[PDB]
Amino acid sequence: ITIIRSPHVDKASREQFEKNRHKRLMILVDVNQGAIDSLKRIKIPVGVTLRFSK
Amino acid sequence: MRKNRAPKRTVLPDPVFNNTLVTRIINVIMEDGKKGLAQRILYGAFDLIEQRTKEKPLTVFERAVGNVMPRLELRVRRIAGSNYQVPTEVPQDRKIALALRWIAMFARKRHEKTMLEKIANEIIDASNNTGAAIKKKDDTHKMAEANKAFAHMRW
Amino acid sequence: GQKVNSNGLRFGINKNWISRWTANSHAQTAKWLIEDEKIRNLFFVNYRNAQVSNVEIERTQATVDVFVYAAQPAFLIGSENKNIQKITKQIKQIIGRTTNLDLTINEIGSPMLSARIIARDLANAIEARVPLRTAMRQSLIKVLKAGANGIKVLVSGRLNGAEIARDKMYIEGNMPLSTLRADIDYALEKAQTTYGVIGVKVWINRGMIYTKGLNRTPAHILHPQKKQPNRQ
Amino acid sequence: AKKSLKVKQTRIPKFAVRAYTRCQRCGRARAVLSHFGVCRLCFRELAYAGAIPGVKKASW
RNA sequence: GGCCGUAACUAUAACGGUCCUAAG
RNA sequence: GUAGUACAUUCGCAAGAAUGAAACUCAAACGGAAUUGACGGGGACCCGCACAAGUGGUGGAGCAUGUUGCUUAAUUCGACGGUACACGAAAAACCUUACCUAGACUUGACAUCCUUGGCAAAAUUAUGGAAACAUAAUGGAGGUUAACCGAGUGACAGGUGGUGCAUGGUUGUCGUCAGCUCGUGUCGUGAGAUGUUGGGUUAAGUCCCGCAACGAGCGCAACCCUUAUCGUUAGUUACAUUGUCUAGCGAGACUGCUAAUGCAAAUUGGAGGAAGGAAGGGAUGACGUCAAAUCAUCAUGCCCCUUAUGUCUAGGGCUGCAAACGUGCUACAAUGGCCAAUACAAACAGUCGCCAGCUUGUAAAAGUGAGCAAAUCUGUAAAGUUGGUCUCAGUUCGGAUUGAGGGCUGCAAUUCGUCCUCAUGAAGUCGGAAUCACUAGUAAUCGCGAAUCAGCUAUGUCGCGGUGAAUACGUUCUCG
RNA sequence: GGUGUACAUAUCUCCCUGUCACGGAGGGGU
RNA sequence: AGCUCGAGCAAAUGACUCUUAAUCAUUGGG
RNA sequence: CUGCUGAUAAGGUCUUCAAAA
Ligand SMILES: [Mg+2]
Ligand SMILES: [Mg+2]
Ligand SMILES: [Mg+2]
Ligand SMILES: [Mg+2]
Ligand SMILES: [Mg+2]
Ligand SMILES: [Mg+2]
Ligand SMILES: [Mg+2]
Ligand SMILES: [Mg+2]
Ligand SMILES: [Mg+2]
Ligand SMILES: [Mg+2]
Ligand SMILES: [Mg+2]
Ligand SMILES: [Mg+2]
Ligand SMILES: [Mg+2]
Ligand SMILES: [Mg+2]
Ligand SMILES: [Mg+2]
Ligand SMILES: [Mg+2]
Ligand SMILES: [Mg+2]
Ligand SMILES: [Mg+2]
Ligand SMILES: [Mg+2]
Ligand SMILES: [Mg+2]
Ligand SMILES: [Mg+2]
Ligand SMILES: [Mg+2]
Ligand SMILES: [Mg+2]
Ligand SMILES: [Mg+2]
Ligand SMILES: [Mg+2]
Ligand SMILES: [Mg+2]
Ligand SMILES: [Mg+2]
Ligand SMILES: [Mg+2]
Ligand SMILES: [Mg+2]
Ligand SMILES: [Mg+2]
Ligand SMILES: [Mg+2]
Ligand SMILES: [Mg+2]
Ligand SMILES: [Mg+2]
Ligand SMILES: [Mg+2]
Ligand SMILES: [Mg+2]
Ligand SMILES: [Mg+2]
Ligand SMILES: [Mg+2]
Ligand SMILES: [Zn+2]
Repeated sequence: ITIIRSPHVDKASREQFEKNRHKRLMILVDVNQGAIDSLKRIKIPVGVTLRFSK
Repeated sequence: MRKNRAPKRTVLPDPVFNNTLVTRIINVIMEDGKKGLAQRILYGAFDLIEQRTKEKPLTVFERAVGNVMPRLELRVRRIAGSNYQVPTEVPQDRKIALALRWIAMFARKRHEKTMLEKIANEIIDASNNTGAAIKKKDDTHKMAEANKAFAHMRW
Repeated sequence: GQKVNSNGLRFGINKNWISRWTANSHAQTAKWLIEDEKIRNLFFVNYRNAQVSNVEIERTQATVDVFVYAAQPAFLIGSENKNIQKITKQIKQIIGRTTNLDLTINEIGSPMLSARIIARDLANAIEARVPLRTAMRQSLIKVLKAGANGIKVLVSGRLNGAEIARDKMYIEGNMPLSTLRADIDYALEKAQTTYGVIGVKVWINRGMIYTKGLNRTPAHILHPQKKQPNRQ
Repeated sequence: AKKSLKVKQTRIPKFAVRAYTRCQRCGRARAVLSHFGVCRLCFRELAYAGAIPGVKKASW
């Protein structure tokens, strides 16, 4: 995102900001209840986002 | 007020006649960054030289550039009114560069058909010391000879 | 000339974000970005006597968690937990009754070397008609005695009610602003004086961060215990 | 006139094309970021304060 | 020797333009 | 200052010499010496696309946009050398909108404090209506009033109204230039000086020697991101011509080794190395100057309006037009115009969206309709290569302007949207005095994407890749 | 010719400069 | 017209600037 | 190595204070 610094004029002087959506993939073959119950107690931190697809 | 001398990039030998001047004149006739188009122009002109002069195109090209190639340069130096000129001996590299630049500039102005034939006929005319680049070299040489007196004072 | 914000230059490298959430859509991103601003502005403009150094906000799909670091949390607590319910209801009205609130007060250790509360004290002294030279001198000497590195205080505006604006700066100790490794805390406050507005900007240097990482660690809350509740 | 315009913007109009996006913190009408619902001059302040998660300065 | 314009009350023109003569 | 003036006197042929006031006027003086800056058409040294060597433009024509001026009911306001003019505005048909005309309102469209009840506000259907708003309807989520829906009620709300020369915040500029200061000490009656100047070396007040100075702070540099080689981790939605590619960690480059000369910093050359001596690019911008810009992002002192400078709505306007300037696009053409086939990207974006395929249409597009919440599906790459044709002409260049028929968005396209087709075919054949940008993947040139956005002659802005140059001898001149 | 006799001056536009004058390019008026 | 012959000055109103001067427009005034 | 090179309306801020911590 590119934003002009100044309040009124001088469009030439403008700064920039970035936001990165880092992405990882991990596929489990067979889990079973023995692993699902343990997975229930993980408590992933808020910044991380899960997109479980079953 | 720079006190640094610029570096020099490689000239690269031509991959057809193995003559660097061919690559130099390709880069000189470059426009819009079209290497393919410039190379086509040069090679078509050289083939027309084959068709006309019945001699080696590289030899004809060298005979043209050596004849067009100047000796003296007049540098403008103003003091009070107008400019009094100064004749100075040029390096060989700038000599060749000026020869090629004049050749291209006077080739892209002749009255003829496609630039292929334009530059080809300009080269064949300059091979015999009768052309427009020849006139340019003659003019600068005569001007330097006239202003030979102020050659001692340069700056 | 103009200098980039000291906090903004260091954010995302050696400083974590004050609000940590991931919204669903662009419509919700604006609502969540405004509600947190309202909550923080509430905690700062009112209940000011508690020296609230900083408030962080942490939200999920539906749950709001607030971490309020304060120097004197007794004023937030009130008499036998009275004002606590008032501020809880204020926050619930701000965000919504449909969500679950997890407000958590935290006593901040070694408060003196925190630019927010230093600037707030500066602004209060300015508004209370206290002489500026004495005010800045006492604030600087107490900040230095707290055991930190250099502190730079810039106080600009209609100084002492004069008709021509001036500015007065006091740097005492090394304050490397171009260095990114330095732990520099910057705060800015407005003293609303009878003659207008005075802008106080406090930079404080708190050593060098020699451990690579996006913080994930407390920043001058750890020297004493930092354990206060009101949570679940 | 700013409070009335802000209130009118919140209020739904009688035509769909009548609706425009104003900043939610301030009331600026032009140069509004629909990704964040915040004008440029308030987006800069929020980014410098750390309010918007993940918005760090870019070096490219 | 002429002609024309020109100064923050008016008035005038220190000043500027131009034609001619051997010189005005 | 009057003024070496005037009168009187003496001398002199004469110019004049000697002597020499006052009236009036000012608070100082073309006063003295010394200090810090600024300046010099004064010297010495050093830098920058500054000059020089090249490339491509601008000023000439048409068009887009902004500005000055004028006109109008309004053409809202601001920005005015460098540091304003494709700027605020990353989207003016309605809204935006702050302007004009007109129809309506008054503790008000919005809010708090108080005495007080909640058994509503919406939305939509009727009639009057340009719409505001009125009279009637379903009388409504809910939770007993929580929020909000009210009555009473005066403090008041409200102001894009003035003052950026009362301010906070933010920003332009000198300038990413290398400067700006402080503590202690010493010199001087004092302003002040020293350190910061001197010699080497750098981009650098960078560092090393010298030195009545010894140190320190901000600035410089490094730490941060990215590109260039490699190792390891992982192999789906990448690869699957098997090790590309993507993204975490790490190695690597440190004047580290060597030769020269210097006291030392250090400078130059060589080796190996993907990379060599700030490896390329970005973020990062000291004290202060211009009372520089913004009260129209926001906040705010003071002044001003309070049945109006406050509020709602409809229409018009910000798009005018004898003119002038700035910034851009398109051209004046065979290094080209048109037609056909065809190869090679990166980055980004996408569920009121990206839209594959198919059918219809000369085409903009319409209908059907899968796929994709995305390394999976979609967003046609163009210059380039080959072939055909034009054969140097105001033309098969150039597209302005103009008439007609259609497409899409939208309540609504006349003022004032853009696209397609058909038809017409202005100027313009390289642009005067004078000026601009640029030192390698740079200039030039060709496409692609995104932001604001229902739609938009954005040709603008921010990004990505393809092809890809010429020149730098030197500081005599020119600006800083 | 607006002023002195097509010319000069004068007038307008653009360069030049921080700005003006000077200077340079172009246009019009009996 | 206040003055010199509807014109130009004078006066006023605004624009302009920190405020004026100058400038720009408008303008009543026989 | 000596061309040419002229001018810039008036009045003005800006130091409040060390008594002291
Ligand atoms: Mg407002
Ligand atoms: Mg809209
Ligand atoms: Mg005497
Ligand atoms: Mg005198
Ligand atoms: Mg100077
Ligand atoms: Mg000079
Ligand atoms: Mg040049
Ligand atoms: Mg062009
Ligand atoms: Mg033009
Ligand atoms: Mg204004
Ligand atoms: Mg305007
Ligand atoms: Mg202004
Ligand atoms: Mg409108
Ligand atoms: Mg009910
Ligand atoms: Mg009740
Ligand atoms: Mg200012
Ligand atoms: Mg110095
Ligand atoms: Mg000395
Ligand atoms: Mg020294
Ligand atoms: Mg740096
Ligand atoms: Mg000003
Ligand atoms: Mg400016
Ligand atoms: Mg106001
Ligand atoms: Mg309207
Ligand atoms: Mg406009
Ligand atoms: Mg062809
Ligand atoms: Mg596939
Ligand atoms: Mg297709
Ligand atoms: Mg071809
Ligand atoms: Mg013609
Ligand atoms: Mg054509
Ligand atoms: Mg139309
Ligand atoms: Mg032609
Ligand atoms: Mg450079
Ligand atoms: Mg003013
Ligand atoms: Mg001259
Ligand atoms: Mg004069
Ligand atoms: Zn805003």
